[PDB]
Amino acid sequence: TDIARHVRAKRDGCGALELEGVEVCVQLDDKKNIHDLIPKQPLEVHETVAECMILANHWVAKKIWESFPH
RNA sequence: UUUUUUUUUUUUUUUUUUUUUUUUUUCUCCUCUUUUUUUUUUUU
Repeated sequence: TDIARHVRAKRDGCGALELEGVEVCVQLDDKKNIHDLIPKQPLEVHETVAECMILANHWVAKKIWESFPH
């Protein structure tokens, strides 16, 4: 939690653009038919893991660019 | 006290052959309406 919160702190001191999408989820029972629909949401932990893997993939790409130029 | 005679079931067998699924019609034809076309992002 702390690590993610403050990787966020830094890379927003840089300043990202965090926006959203109009996404909805669907539950399907035994009969395979619509019990209900439910709007889904972005959760704190989604943001955490999103930034952890952003930084990860970022260092990955750095390594692999400086390692193989063209 | 009533003798004698009036044929019967066609003859024949020791002939060659080098093709081939099907088969043969039917004309030109007014697709109705918020749009450029949205787009990063993350959790599968």
